[PDB]
Amino acid sequence: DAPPLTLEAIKDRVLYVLKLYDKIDPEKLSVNSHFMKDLGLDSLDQVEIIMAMEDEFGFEIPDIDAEKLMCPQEIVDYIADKKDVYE
Amino acid sequence: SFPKYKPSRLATLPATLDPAEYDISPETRKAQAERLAIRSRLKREYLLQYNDPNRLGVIEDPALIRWTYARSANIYPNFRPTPKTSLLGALFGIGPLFFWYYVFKTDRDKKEKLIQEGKLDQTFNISY
Amino acid sequence: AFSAPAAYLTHQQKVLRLYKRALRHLESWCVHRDKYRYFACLMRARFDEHKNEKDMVKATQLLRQAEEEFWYGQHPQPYIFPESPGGTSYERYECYKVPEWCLDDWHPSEKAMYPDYFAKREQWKRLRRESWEREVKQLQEETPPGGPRTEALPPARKEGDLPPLWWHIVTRPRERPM
Amino acid sequence: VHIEPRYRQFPQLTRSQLIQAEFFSATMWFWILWRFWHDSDAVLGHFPYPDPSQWTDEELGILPDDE
Amino acid sequence: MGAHLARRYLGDASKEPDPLRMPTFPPDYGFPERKEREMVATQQEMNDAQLMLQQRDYCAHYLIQLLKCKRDSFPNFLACKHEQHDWDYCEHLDYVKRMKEFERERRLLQRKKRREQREAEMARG
Amino acid sequence: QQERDPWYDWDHPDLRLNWGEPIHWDLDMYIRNRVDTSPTPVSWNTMCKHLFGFVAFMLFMFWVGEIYPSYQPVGPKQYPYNDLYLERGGDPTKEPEPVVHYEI
Amino acid sequence: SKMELPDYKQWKIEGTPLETVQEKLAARGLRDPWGRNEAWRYSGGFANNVSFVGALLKGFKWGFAAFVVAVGAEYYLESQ
Amino acid sequence: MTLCLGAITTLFTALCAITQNDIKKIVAFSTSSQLGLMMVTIGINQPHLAFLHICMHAFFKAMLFMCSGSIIHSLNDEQDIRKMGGLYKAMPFTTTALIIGSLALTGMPYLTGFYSKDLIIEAVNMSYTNAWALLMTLIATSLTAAYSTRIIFFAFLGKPRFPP
Amino acid sequence: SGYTPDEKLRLQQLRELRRRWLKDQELSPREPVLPPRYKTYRHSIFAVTHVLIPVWIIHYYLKYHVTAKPYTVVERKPRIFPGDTILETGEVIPLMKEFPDQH
Amino acid sequence: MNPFASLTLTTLTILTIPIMMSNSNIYKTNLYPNYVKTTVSYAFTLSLVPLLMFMHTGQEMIISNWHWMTLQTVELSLSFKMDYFSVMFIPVALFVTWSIMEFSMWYMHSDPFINRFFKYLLLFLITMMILVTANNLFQLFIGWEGVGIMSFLLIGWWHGRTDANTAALQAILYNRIGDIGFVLSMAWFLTHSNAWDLQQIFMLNNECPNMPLIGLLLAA
Ligand SMILES: CCCCCCCC/C=C/CCCCCCCC(=O)OC[C@H](COP(=O)(O)OCCN)OC(=O)CCCCCCC/C=C/CCCCCCCC
Ligand SMILES: *P(=O)(O)OCC(C)(C)[C@H](O)C(=O)NCCC(=O)NCCSC(=O)CCCCCCCCCCCCC
Repeated sequence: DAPPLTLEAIKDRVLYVLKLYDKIDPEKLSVNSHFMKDLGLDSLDQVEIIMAMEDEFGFEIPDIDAEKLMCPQEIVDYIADKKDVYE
Repeated sequence: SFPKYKPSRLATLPATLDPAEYDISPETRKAQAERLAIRSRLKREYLLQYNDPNRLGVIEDPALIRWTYARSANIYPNFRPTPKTSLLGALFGIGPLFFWYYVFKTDRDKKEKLIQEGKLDQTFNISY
Repeated sequence: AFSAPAAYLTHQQKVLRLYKRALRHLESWCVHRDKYRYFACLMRARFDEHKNEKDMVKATQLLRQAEEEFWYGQHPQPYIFPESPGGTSYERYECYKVPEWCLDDWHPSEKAMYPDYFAKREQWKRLRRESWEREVKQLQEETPPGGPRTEALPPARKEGDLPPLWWHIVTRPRERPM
Repeated sequence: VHIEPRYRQFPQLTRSQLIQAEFFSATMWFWILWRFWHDSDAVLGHFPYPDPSQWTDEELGILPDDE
Repeated sequence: MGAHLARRYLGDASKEPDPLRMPTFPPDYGFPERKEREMVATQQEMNDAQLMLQQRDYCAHYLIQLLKCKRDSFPNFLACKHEQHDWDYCEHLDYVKRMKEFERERRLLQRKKRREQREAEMARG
Repeated sequence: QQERDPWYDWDHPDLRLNWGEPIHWDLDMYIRNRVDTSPTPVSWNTMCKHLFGFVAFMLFMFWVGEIYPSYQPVGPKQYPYNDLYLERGGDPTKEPEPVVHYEI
Repeated sequence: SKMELPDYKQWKIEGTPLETVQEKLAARGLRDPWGRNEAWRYSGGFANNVSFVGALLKGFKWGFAAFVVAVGAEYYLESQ
Repeated sequence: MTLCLGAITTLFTALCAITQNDIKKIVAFSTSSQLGLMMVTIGINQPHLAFLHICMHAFFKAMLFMCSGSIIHSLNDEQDIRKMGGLYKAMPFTTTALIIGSLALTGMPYLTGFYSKDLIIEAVNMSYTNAWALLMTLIATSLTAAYSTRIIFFAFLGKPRFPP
Repeated sequence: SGYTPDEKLRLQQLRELRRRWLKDQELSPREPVLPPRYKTYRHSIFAVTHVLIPVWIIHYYLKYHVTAKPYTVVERKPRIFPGDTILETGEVIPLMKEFPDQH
Repeated sequence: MNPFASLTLTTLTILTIPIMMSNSNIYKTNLYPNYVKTTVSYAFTLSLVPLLMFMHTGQEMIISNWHWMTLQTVELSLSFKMDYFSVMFIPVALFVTWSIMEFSMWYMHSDPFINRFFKYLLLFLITMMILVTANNLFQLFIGWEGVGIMSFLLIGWWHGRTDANTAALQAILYNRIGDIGFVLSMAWFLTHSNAWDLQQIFMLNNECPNMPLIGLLLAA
């Protein structure tokens, strides 16, 4: 029905949301940046980021798995594996 | 403050409102660790059998076998005639029978009385 | 779903789950985006107000009162994503999920209809059969004598090995099978 | 016709669907106005409702109290 | 809906009429010479036209004429406005006759109340 | 099983059971297709009181409206031939008690 | 095919109820960092939406003109 | 008994409808309320008006369900008016169809539902009926208007709330 | 708090295996090897079969079989109004009397 | 012969036709939804014709085509009552079903079993037509239970969804309480009137009593 997702599309959309986040500086934001070790956020900020990704892609990330998504690359990999994206 | 939530048997108490959820003894943590260990051991056994490539068939579930056995074949050997069981059995197995007997006998007696007195509307009752 | 659960939820995990649940129910109450943003900012302000608290007893009591307030003020019909467990589109495709063991019972004519797929399937089956002994050996080497203390599994420690207990995770049916 | 997806933007529309929706809304309003012009009695009533207080005792056949 | 319900329930039920017992006075009580209602359509005509038993009231001839007009000009289902208005007007006249009957019953009841109160006052005095 | 966690990786996802764990004696009635005991936003006693109050109030008001009906200031409808004596199945041989309606 | 995401710098909360929310939060002493991510919704073709009464009267202007023309034509036909 | 059952059914179902967030649930409760109105019509001894309302309701309620289904399919199996929005201009034809269907449902003075619901209400008011049943029928009509407005307002008017 | 190194490594390996499995699940250009063994025309064939044949069969069944036993098909008798011409006997059902016309 | 009976029975039969073709290559292909929709359109027009016939002269009929069985003094036959209600409800239902089928062609394009979905929709339509045109209580009950089970099968379209299964079973439960009422009314009518058909029920029940009428009310 809908066009299939791709790894590049998922990465672009997650980085788009993170750049629209105010607490994150867009210039120093890369796909390997850690939300707390090198971005300076905290647990509530990570919760809000996960909620924003849930709103973006239209599906829910369980709390047991969302606590460990500490990197945009980790978020991309998780969403791709859940949506069965291989390219 | 806020109105309290009263749990029932058909609407149980949520975990977030359970008082024991916020009073954790050190023994509670070790009880939880033991429970997780039991679950993990069972999960490992089931997963090994499940992923075995040479397994063809059904992984027999001892828990399911115990449940089906205890539900049927283990009831009579463990039944003793007690006052509670005797009263409940007598009630549930005799009371309905005599209640329905009284109802039907009374109804049919009234109908037969009307028939004998000849004031019952039995016209067109060709099929019986 | 993909992560092994722990024995218990720490205080941080409890408060974060409460924070997410409260934000979701507040979004359910405040339908519109501007109103939701305003009240979500106020909610995070409350969480930040109580963020620094050295007394764990007081922190637990605050958590308990917050949970009672949430239960009183929760939305009776909160928004649930369609694919989420309470959702309207939940478990809709479970009747379309068929496994590969069911696939191998095909008639030879049906199998001949897809000559290339079944060659790769035979390759996958050979790969599975050639690794089971190494997988079980790795599992039984790393387990404690008492038994598995958790539901997590180890990775492949060797160059030519596959992570133990991988077949069904790898070959699980797609989320939109048919 | 193929309509490409839009991201964070208003979706692409079609002249055909625009004109069709406009035509059918205009049809509904024309029908309502045309029917109200011709037979407005179906909404506002057709025959007056009498006031019982204005009926005379003579025509209701009521005798005077003394009689 | 109406003020009559208020008067009967939150008021004097004795002075207000009872719809299930009306009329309670003789038809000629107060009318010296009262004419019986005229029926135009005959029993055979209504039976042949197969009017429903609710439709076989004193306005049946207009209904029969309307049915005949509708049957003849079938494709043109807008050509019976005059017959429809005639039937509706006859029904309106029947309804106002019923309203007159209700009002007559009401004022006869209140006149009876006044007369009996006057008689009781005279007997007391 | 409805109360059980939906996000856990159960061995039986539909029943929400694990292999080897003890099975509740009343599992046959506590499956997700049957009796649900999950917590509700409102207390069970409050729900029962509100539902019973609503239904009892509606029944009482229906009875009150029955004993205080609503109608219009009109008399009985009139029918030509002895209130349609023959049309309603009356006996042609027997003579009905006449019903006469007068003009007004 | 291969849809391209629009540039992310264009989303701003200015001229949007989100900036009113931001002013309220600034008065409170707070800020909401997700302003623009929601601000995509308040611009473009989504900026203007009709009211409830305006929605019901979607085709009243053309319908009324057609009604007037039809009434005039019917009046002329009846007269002639 | 028929009149009382129909009255309580239409009232209760409309009352539940005016505050639902699932569009299919709202339309289902509207269907139940219309059925209760039909049962009211039967109880006042007007069987033919009940049939007329059956036909009219079939038409406009089927169209309403089709419009809601089109909305759901276009928004990737989303059935929540809390996540719909902006569809008045996003989807022109389904918007005008749903507005027409809601106007017909509430008895717009010369649409399909006017020729049955208006007559039903007139018959209920002018008959020897239960006072409480009459009151419940009127309140149910008002709540019918209310939930149709709720659907229109939360589905088509305002700003988008769906995924980007 | 976050993935342990073992969890990270296992997840990476599993995701690689899953992607390879899906790529294998893709089909081939020649894959579905099948075994050997105007619009008005379609509507015309549909209309004659689906509508013409059933109506023929049903009319034949009704006219010669169903309407051969008594009371199998009973038509409600036609409505007769005043001033009418009954065709069976050439009968003239008379008009009604003069109405007391108002306005 | 009067076309009324022929046309009505023809509409019913051509509704039943595409179910017969459900064991064919056309059912194995992807033309089945369009085929079923075309059949419903043709049935709709062929039912519009007797509606015109009725609205002219008010023609109504009953057709006792096939005699099923005689229980001594009670005869059960396959009878259809083509009156105002039937000839006015059949075209409306066919029109709505035609529109729904086109919408479902658009809407269920990704469903692997769209052909089965269309077969089930047609079966529901057939049972509803039987219910509406039924002249006797037994045939009316046939249509009653048929639409009940077709609702059960179509509500639980996604068999893997426990909520769908619960909804289907709940619908069955409530409709079975209604069927309790229906069977009560049927038994009373047969016992006290020696008939299961509307003509004799109406002839003999000049003052129908509370027990049969309350049974019917509970079923409704
Ligand atoms: C004539 C005798 C019967 C009279 C009524 C007796 C009712 C007996 C109840 C049946 C026993 C239940 C056995 C098993 C039933 C099926 C299994 C089951 O319980 O499933 C429950 C199932 C699922 O629950 P959900 O709300 O859908 O939540 C889904 C969450 N995912 O829900 C149900 O189906 C419950 C239905 C029970 C109905 C009980 C009340 C029935 C009302 C009867 C009184 C009304 C009388 C009507 C008066 C009419 C006036 C003319
Ligand atoms: P990050 O790792 O920095 O997380 C910081 C945490 C929170 C882990 C802290 O380190 C911490 O534990 N601090 C001490 C404990 C603490 O802060 N507790 C606070 C939790 S409750 C609290 O005080 C705020 C709750 C108020 C809001 C309650 C919600 C009720 C309304 C809900 C309504 C739902 C619909 C509107």
